This record gives sequence, C-alpha cells and structure tokens, in this order.
Amino acid sequence: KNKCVNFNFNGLKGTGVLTESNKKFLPFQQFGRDIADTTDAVRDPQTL
Amino acid sequence: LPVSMTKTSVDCTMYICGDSTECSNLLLQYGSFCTQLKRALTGIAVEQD
Amino acid sequence: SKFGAISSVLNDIFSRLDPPEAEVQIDRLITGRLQSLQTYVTQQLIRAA
Amino acid sequence: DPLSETKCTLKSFTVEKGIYQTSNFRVQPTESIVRFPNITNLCPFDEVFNATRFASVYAWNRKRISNCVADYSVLYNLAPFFTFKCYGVSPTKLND
Ligand SMILES: *[C@@H]1O[C@H](CO)[C@@H](O)[C@H](O)[C@H]1NC(C)=O
Repeated sequence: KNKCVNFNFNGLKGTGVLTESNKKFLPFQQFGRDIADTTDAVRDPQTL
Repeated sequence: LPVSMTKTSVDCTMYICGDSTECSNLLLQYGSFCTQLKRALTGIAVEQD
Repeated sequence: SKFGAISSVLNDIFSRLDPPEAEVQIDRLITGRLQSLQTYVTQQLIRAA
Repeated sequence: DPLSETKCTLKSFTVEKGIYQTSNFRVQPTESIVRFPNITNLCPFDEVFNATRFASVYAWNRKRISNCVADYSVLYNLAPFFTFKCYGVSPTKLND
C-alpha cells in the first residue's frame, strides 16, 4: 500500500497506489467507477 | 467586458493512453499530433497574458 | 466511449485479445480519442479569438 | 540534462531566452502485486469432455462450472480436439 505499483485484481490490470478507502460498498458490489468509467476503487479478493 | 480566459494544458499521451505503455508505443506511429496540440495550447496560454 | 471497440479500457483489450486484433481495437480507441481532443483544441482556438 | 532535452524538442542547437515545456516526470512503478481468489480446487472439466455419452442437439446439455480454478492447458495439450476457435477472447489468454 501507499506505493506506486502495477497491480492485477482478477485480471484487472493497472498501475497506481492502493490506499484504504471509506467508500461504503454494498455486499453485492465488487468495484467502483469514476466519471470516465475507469475503475476508481476495488474490493480485493481473499480479504474483502 | 471579459479580458482573459482560463489557461489550460493537456497531457496528450496521458489522456489518450492512460498507463498502458504499448498504447504509447502504438501512438508514436501517428506522427506529431501531440506536438501540434501542445503548441496551440501554449499559444493560447501566452495570448491570455 | 467504446468508439465501436469491445471495451473502453485499454488494459482489458490488451489482456483479452491476441495482438493482431488487439491492435485494431486499440487503433479504433486511439483515433476516436485523438479526434475528440482535436475537436476540443479547435473550439478552444475559436473561443480564444 | 535538461538543456539538451530543450534542444532536442526545439530541433535546434541554439536555444533563445525563455521558458520551454519539454516533457512530463511520470513516476515509474517499483513493485508488482497480483491478487486472486483463495480457492484451490480444480474445475471439473474431465467429465464434460471425457463423458461416455453426450446428449442430443435439441436437448443439449448444460453444466455449471464455478468456485474452482480452471487451467485450460489440460484441454489445450490434447491433440485430438482439433477445432478450437474462440470468440471475443484469444485462446492463449484463457489461462490468465
Ligand atoms: C484466503 O486467505 C485469507 C487470509 O487468511 C482468508 O481470509 C480467506 O478466507 C481465504 N479464502 C478461502 C477461500 O479460504
């Protein structure tokens, strides 16, 4: 966390920094999206 | 009377390819578009001042 | 905007398709985004005038 | 050095007085992280392909495969399954 890394979440590839977020996801949701439909927040597997 | 408007700058490769490196490699094949956009925006920016 | 591609995310296009057609999809997205950015620059020039 | 980048951008060996925009300083990534679900059981592909009897075309069979790790090389490496054409995804990337 807090470091510029290139991640891979269930085949969702990208580069950025991962930080703790306070976006109250609903149980059925998996990841959020921004205005331009790029993934903004994500729920990581095997940790929820 | 309006006098000046907002000076704006656009990162061509960041907007058009995001973080994908091979996208930038493909984008290099399209010539000097980003150069012309940067030049035009810089001209507008100095014109405002 | 997909611009007629299978997705609007470059990473998905690259991680899902064989490069011979991935390059076609990326060409579609690149040309669409470049056209939109050209339109923005032209309207900015007119407003600057 | 920064001066040489300015000459390279201007395509000139002499640079006039002023301020020039050259490039961007995008921070490179250092590490690499991959996160996948924590299941380990293999996917039941054997009984689907090695089944003794298939169903009729009008009453085609359907099997639900989930909650398992699927490796497509076990399907790939067998020669007799010749016609393997995939739509919307390359056959090589199925393992990823
Ligand atoms: C995978 O490991 C994490 C870490 O302990 C655990 O929370 C999670 O429940 C595990 N997943 C499964 C399917 O056992």
